[PDB]
Amino acid sequence: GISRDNWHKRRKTGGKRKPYHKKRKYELGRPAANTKIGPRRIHTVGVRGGNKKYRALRLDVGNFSWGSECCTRKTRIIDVVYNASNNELVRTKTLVKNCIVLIDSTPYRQWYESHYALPLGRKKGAKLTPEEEEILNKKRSKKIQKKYDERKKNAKISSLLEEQFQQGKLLACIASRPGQCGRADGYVLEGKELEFYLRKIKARKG
Amino acid sequence: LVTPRVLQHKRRRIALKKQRTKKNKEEAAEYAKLLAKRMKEAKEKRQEQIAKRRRLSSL
Amino acid sequence: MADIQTERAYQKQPTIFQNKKRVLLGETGKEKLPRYYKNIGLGFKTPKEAIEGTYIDKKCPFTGNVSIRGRILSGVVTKMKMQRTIVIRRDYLHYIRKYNRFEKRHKNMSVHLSPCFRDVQIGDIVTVGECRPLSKTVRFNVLKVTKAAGTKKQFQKF
Amino acid sequence: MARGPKKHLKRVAAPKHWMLDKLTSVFAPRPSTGPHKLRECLPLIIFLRNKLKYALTGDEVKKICMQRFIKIDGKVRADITYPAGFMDVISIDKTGENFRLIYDTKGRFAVHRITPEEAKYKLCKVRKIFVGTKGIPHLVTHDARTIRYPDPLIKMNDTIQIDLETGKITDFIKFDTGNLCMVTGGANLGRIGVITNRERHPGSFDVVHVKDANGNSFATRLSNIFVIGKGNKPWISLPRGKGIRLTIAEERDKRLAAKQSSG
RNA sequence: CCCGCCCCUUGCCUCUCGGCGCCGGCCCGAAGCGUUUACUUUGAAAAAAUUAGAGUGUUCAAAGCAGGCCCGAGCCGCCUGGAUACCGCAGCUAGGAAUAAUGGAAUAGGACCGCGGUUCUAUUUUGUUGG
RNA sequence: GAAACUGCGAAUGGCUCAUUAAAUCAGUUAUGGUUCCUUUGGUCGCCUACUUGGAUAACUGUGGUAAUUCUAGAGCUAAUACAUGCCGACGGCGCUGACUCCCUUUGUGUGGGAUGCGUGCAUUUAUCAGAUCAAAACCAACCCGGUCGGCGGCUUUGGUGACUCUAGAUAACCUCGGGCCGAUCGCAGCCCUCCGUGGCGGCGACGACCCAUUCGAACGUCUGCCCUAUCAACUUUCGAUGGUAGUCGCCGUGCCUACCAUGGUGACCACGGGUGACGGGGAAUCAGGGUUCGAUUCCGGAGAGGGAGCCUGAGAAACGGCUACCACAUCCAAGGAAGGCAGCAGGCGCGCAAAUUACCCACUC
Repeated sequence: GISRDNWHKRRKTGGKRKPYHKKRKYELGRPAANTKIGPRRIHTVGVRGGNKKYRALRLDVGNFSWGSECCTRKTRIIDVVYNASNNELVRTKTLVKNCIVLIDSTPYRQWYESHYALPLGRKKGAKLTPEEEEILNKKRSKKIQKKYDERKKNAKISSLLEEQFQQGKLLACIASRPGQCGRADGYVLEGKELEFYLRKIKARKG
Repeated sequence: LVTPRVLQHKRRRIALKKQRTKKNKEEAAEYAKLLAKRMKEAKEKRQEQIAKRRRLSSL
Repeated sequence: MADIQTERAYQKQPTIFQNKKRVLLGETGKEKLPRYYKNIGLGFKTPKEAIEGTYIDKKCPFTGNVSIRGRILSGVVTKMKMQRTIVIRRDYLHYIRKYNRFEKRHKNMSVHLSPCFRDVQIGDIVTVGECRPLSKTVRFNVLKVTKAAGTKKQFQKF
Repeated sequence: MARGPKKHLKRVAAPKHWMLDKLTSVFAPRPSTGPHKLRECLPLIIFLRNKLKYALTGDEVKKICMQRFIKIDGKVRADITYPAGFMDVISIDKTGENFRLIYDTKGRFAVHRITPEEAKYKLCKVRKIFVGTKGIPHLVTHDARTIRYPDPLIKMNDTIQIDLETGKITDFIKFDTGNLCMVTGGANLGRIGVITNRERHPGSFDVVHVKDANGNSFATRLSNIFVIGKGNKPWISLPRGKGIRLTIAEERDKRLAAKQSSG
């Protein structure tokens, strides 16, 4: 119906070619996923040669990663901020490859606190002392220090990172096609990208 | 309804599975012998090359 | 180089990561970027200029994804007035067997040009090679540029 | 016509090395899918009534194959058509006969009878090396056998002897200059001669010179060469003719010399 | 009209890795190529039928791809064909160097381990790992 | 052993030449840009298991409609249909380290260690590895040839001309109703610290996941075209050419969308128009060079009254499948229903112009 033909469209000279063969099943469209954020709705689509293709509508979880220290945990996908293909897609909260979105930022802290033995940015130390100090202080004899010594000075954590934990959000990059895969996935922004997209955000809105 | 014939097909079903595992054992055994054999010839060749180099250096 | 972004998106090479390990350079140092390149094979050689320089382009074969496989051809420059591509020409001779004469015919083709080459001028010989499609009228990329023909680009004392 | 795959091949579309006539009807057998390619096959039924003449109609072959007197590559087959090709062994055990499929210097599959002892193995070219899962290698051959754990010096364009009984190759030949080769396709076909020289081009369609023991030099593409044994010493049995590739004048001279068309 | 010689002769080197030699030392095949093309010559690769054309007594022929042999059956068989040529172009391969285009140092750079001045970089070795 | 469910085929063939001028098609090349039923070869263990769950047909019986290969209601009963889900043999791996022992409090050098979680392949993402070049002089931690501060001796998959290849490691992701790892069927044998059980062996049949193969399919490269200028400028936000990102698709790609640039093509004939133009292998004539024809038995393509959409399947935008509009034409109790001979015969019409409503699966497939 809606098709992805190539026997339409002008040649280089501005010429036209007269109608040749009728539309066929291997040149075919099928309308866009237009996936949002919400409760999971998945549809299974039969596709050529078999080998079913998953189309995801309204995901709310993706597997992001923090490849700086190589941990990857499942985290909720809150809202869109920047979509580098169009401005309109952000307004209706459409989710596609290479967007910039927000997450809860929760397990990354839990991992950091247990492994590097330090909290991130904090409102107050009063919260920590009755519980959440129980993990941070430890009763080991022998391997209070012995393990943790090797973790020291490999946890400088950068300025633009640390400030974001306090808000409870982090900026990560969709590196999947949700409409073809059936899953959202990605990597979290680091380095110069994370400097770049801040400037685009503050430029465009506000 | 279970009959003796049924149980044969299930007994032969598992006999083949065990036979399969025993075969992947023996192949990897022979290949390891063969693989470890070559670790010898190659070494010898390397030694020879080294000797040649030394001779060349001589002058 | 220090600016290579003018898009609404960030530009970078695949197969590159930015580590956050160690901290001590003093003033400056590693630009926090190792360069990516690869061999092309077939007796063609990567330019020094590619490995030196900084550009992000995915359609050149010295950096980005695209192979050269199948045919290899030549041509000549005729025009450049487009960004990251050129136009070229192929002069050749068509024979007729009723007569015993030939006649001239030419076709024109576009082909993509790397930001690596920037010494191109209109009238240089160019070499190209078959590739997977990049665009509607681009199927090729440059492998090499040369000048070795009459009325050279600069005075003889080289 | 086409919307999916075809299931007919006519008489006149079919290759000429099956030596078909033109006064039986429009269709020809067409080999069904298998390890060999249809411009290199000899379909089974063409061996049984257009060569050896046991059968006379296709319905007879259907009554024969069902009885399970036929084998191919030491296993039992039971269909009108099977795509056996170069270097396979047919085995009828009732007659005590064994055949081999190999090329005349004319370039067509002949009758090359052999001892049953010879018919316990065949010679197979290697074409591709492919590392499988968990550090295990594979071979790929033209008869489409995947033989795991080969020796680690065997590479493509070599040939390997396979025991039909147990698989799992016992020995091999290594591709080297001066070894004896047979041709399997192209304009030169069925010629036997030593390698002599190689030629390489980065790219594709490398060629391979050849010379025989009649003092003639010729060349062919790389991928039409098959190795048969070391220099002037085949590791297989050879038919009459022996890759000489006589001119037409000399062939005339032989026939009028023996005066041979009667016994 | 295939080796060499006058200066040249398939122009050179540089060498280094895997063979041939001769008595550590020395010699010569393969590796980059001779500024680029047309042209010409050799290979490769080319569906069948048709066509040309070899063989074969279709009763001769148009055709066809067959068929021919010795024995009362007592051989339980023997022998043999189903060639070869052609296939505009364009593309692939190798040889030739006349002919027709194209090529270089004249506001100099070609040659030699000729030296200086200046800068960047390669990761090998002092058994290993770090400064 | 009728019938009926299930599996498979019906996308092959046959027919026509209407469309179609760089399109079709031919030679040549490319998948390192992809999909592939089937065959062939490999892949086959991290109060239920002596076998799980509940309905449909045929069948039995009662009906409706003018009419259809129309169809309702009631009573039964199956599975390689349908929906479920164990067991066996896990004595698997890394990182935590309750702890405990020796020598330097610690740190750090040590040996064992309970207790936790993950630990087949497939799927998606991030990260790491994917080694060897050419030599020395001292200092810091150190093996061996060996000694109570210092000398000599080593270093580790596969493949291509060329890949972000193949295989490996780490951290995770999991699709259920929507990955795999058999609750299936037929022939004929055995063995029991032993008496029909607990065990196991051969020969098949079917099904399923992945890899390879075969038959292809689909896009892409270079070159090749009849008449016409009383057709010379054409193409563009109704994307024309390119750049960047995304969507979609089996994949590559302005294929499509957003943003941005202003290009692309032509006297070497573009663009436009015409063709009683399907293309090629070929055919007729012919000294040499040519001219003319090719609907038509082989190969490729396109189409089934004209248009469009779609289901099923590995493969179809199918017409011996379906739905709608338009042009036709048929039946009707006027409520409705049914149709597409460019398949073989046959009829009407059209014309200068063209055969039997025959016999038969024996051959060839």
